Amino acid sequence: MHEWALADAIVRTVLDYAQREGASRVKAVRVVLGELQDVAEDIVKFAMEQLFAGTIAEGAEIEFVEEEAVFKCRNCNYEWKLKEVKDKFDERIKEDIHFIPEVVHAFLACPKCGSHDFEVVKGRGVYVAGIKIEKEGGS
Ligand SMILES: [Zn+2]
Repeated sequence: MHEWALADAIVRTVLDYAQREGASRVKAVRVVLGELQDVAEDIVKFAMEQLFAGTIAEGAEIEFVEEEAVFKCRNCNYEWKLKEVKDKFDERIKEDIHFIPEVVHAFLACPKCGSHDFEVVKGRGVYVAGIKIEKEGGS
């Protein structure tokens, strides 16, 4: 799922909610993207804006948030995050580190037990966390 299919799905999730809610405008959208995603975030925004043009979501502020990766070894059921550092990389300022998804696999091996054949619990998908809208009418 490249940036275009991603933006298309996100925009569809936003406009659908706005439709059933009877919204008159979409003010903001918060999107969470896993750190394992290889998509270029500015392209996803660029595509979202192009799909929002002429809709009630035109002008909506878009906020992207990173979701840390979390794995669960299906051999010892242990759960760890990349920053875990059971063995902390030479650089102790762990928050300081940024992994590259295309070559992250080498660092993936369960710390407490053996290694590999894990399950990705978080940090892989993309999802809309919140949508801010405006509505009119009532009494
Ligand atoms: Zn394990």
